[PDB]
Amino acid sequence: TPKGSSLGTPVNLAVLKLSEQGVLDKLKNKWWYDKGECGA
Amino acid sequence: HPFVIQMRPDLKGALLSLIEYYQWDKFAYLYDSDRGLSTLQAVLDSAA
Repeated sequence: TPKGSSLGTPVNLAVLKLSEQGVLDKLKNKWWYDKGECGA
Repeated sequence: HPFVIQMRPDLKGALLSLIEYYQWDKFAYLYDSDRGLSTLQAVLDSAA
C-alpha cells in the first residue's frame, strides 16, 4: 500500500486473518497442486 | 453576509491540509461551542 494509506491497516489485518483461516493455504493448493498436471 | 469585513482569514482549509500532512486516519476533536461549530462541520464532512 502507498504509505499513509487509509487501506493499509485493514488490508494487513485481512491478510493475517486469511492466513489464520486457512484461506491462503487453500488458495496455494488450489493454484499449485490442484491444477498441477504432473502429480506424484 | 454583506457589509461585514472579516479581518480574520479562514483556517478550515489549513487545518484539513495539516491533518492530511500528518496523514492521520483517526483523531480526537475538542471544540469550543462559544467559538462556533463551523470548523467542526468542515472536519466532519471531510471526515465522511
